[PDB]
Amino acid sequence: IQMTQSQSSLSASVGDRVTITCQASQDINNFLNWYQQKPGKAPKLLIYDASHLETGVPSRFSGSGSGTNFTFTISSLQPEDIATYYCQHCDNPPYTFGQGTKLEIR
Amino acid sequence: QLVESGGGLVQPGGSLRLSCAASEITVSSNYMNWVRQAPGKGLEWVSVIYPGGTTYYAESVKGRFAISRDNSKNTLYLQMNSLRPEDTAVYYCARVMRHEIWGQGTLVTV
Amino acid sequence: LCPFGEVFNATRFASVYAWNRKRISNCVADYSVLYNSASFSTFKCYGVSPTKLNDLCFTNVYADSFVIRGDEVRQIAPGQTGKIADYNYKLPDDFTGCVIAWNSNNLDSKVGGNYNYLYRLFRKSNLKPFERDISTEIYQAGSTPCNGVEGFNCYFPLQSYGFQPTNGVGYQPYRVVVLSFE
Ligand SMILES: *[C@@H]1O[C@H](CO)[C@@H](O)[C@H](O)[C@H]1NC(C)=O
Repeated sequence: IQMTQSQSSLSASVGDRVTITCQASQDINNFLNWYQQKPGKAPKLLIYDASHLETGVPSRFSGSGSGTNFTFTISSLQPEDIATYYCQHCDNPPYTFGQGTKLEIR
Repeated sequence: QLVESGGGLVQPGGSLRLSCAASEITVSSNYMNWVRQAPGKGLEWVSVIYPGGTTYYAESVKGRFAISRDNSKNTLYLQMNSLRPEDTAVYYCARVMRHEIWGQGTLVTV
Repeated sequence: LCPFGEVFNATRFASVYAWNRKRISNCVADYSVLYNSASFSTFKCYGVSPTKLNDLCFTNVYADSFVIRGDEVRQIAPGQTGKIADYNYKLPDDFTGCVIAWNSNNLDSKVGGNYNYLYRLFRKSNLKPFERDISTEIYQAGSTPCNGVEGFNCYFPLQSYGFQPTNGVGYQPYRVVVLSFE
C-alpha cells in the first residue's frame, strides 16, 4: 500500500472552490483520514473515514471518493486557510502517510 | 491535553527516555500513537500501543525503540536504543480511534 | 449420523462478539465429504494432520462459528495478535483442531449496507482462551463518571462492519467454523 498525491501545490483566489486528489495503491475500502497542518503548529484531524465530518470544522469542507481515488473539496476559500494537507491510511498497522499538498492564496 | 519533554542533543549511539504526560485522559485505556517528523519533510509513523498492551513499531525502525506506559503518574515513555545520525526529527504523542488530540511536540537532535 | 449438515447450512449465523458453540457426541464423523469440497477456501488444520482424522475417534468435539472480514481470517490461529484475536476470540497456544473458512458473498451480502454484524473494539484487558462476554455496558475513558450517558469520553464498545455487494475481495464477508477436539 503506497498512498500518493500527484499534485504538490495548488493556488486559487478567495471564495474559489478547490479540490485535492489522493490515490491509493491496491484497495482501501473506506479507510482514509484527511489531516491538516498549519505552519509551525500541531496537525489537527479534519475528516475521518473519508465521508464523516468532525465536530468543530465548518461544514464548507467536504470529502468524497472510494476504492482507489479520494477527493477533498473546499467550497469557499478563506484568507486564513494556508496550510498543508495529508491523507493517511488508518485501517490496520502499519499506517502510511502521504506526501502533502501546500495551499497558496493569491 | 498532553505535554512532551526531554528534547535536546545526544551523542550518536546514546539513549533517551521521552515523556508524554497526559491530563484528563487515562493512558491505560486508549490507543496511543507516537509519530515523528523530519525537519521540513512529511510525517512518518513510528509506534502504536494498544489498550491491552500489544505494541507495533514501524518497519524501518524495528528493534531499536521501546514504548511503555506508567499508571502511577499517568505517563507514556519511549526509550530509544542504538540511534544513528538521521534519527534526529520532531516526535509527537497523540490519541487515535476516537477524538484525536495531538500534543505540542519535542525536538531530538544528534 | 452426525449433525454436521446443520451447522454448515444453518440459516442464521451469530456475530463475533457473541459467538455460539455446540457440542457433538455419539456420531460417526465423515470428514471425507468435507475433505474434497471446493467451496472452502481456507482449510487449515493445527496439531493433527487432516488425513488421519478418519481413522481415530475422539470423545467430545466442539464447533464454533463466526462471520469475519477477509483480512482477519489469518488471525484465527495460535500465537497471533490483533483487533479480533485478542478482544473477541482467542485460541489456546496448544490448539489441536481445524479452522474451516469459506466465502459467503451471496447469503450475507446485503444490498445497500447490512450494519447488523458488530465486533468488539474497546476493552480493558486481554482475553483468556475460550472466553465470551456478551455484556455491553458503557465504556469510560477518564476519571469522570459516565453514569450510562453516551458522550465525550464515553463510547459504545462495539463497531458495525459495513458489508456491501460491491466491496473488494479483501473486505467481502467470510464465514468461519472452528472445530476443537478434546
Ligand atoms: C448445504 O446445502 C447444499 C445445497 O443442497 C448442499 O450441496 C450441501 O451438501 C449442504 N451442506 C452440508 C454440510 O450438508
